[PDB]
Amino acid sequence: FVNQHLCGSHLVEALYLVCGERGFFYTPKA
Amino acid sequence: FVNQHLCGSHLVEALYLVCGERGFFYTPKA
Amino acid sequence: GIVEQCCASVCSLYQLENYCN
Amino acid sequence: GIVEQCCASVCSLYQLENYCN
Repeated sequence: FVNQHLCGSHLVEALYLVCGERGFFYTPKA
Repeated sequence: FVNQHLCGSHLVEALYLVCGERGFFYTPKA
Repeated sequence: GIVEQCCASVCSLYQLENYCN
Repeated sequence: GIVEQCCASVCSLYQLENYCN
């Protein structure tokens, strides 16, 4: 599911599912 | 919408909407 | 952490904004 | 950044995992 254009909430969703219990950082403007 | 129990994707969604262009860090196990 | 403060107990805008960059 | 690499252009698992803690 990750090899596409992921924008807005859909990108945040992908990070949440891929990173799981590790969590993630979402920094859009850098 | 933020003054409730926010779990899993719903908490990530809340951070995305509140933080906007600033982005956020999601660290569940610390 | 955010799960204890916003999932296990009731979240607040103060808590969420602590996690914006 | 992640928006240029995963929104504006096609994302990859390598890119996404760069942003996990």
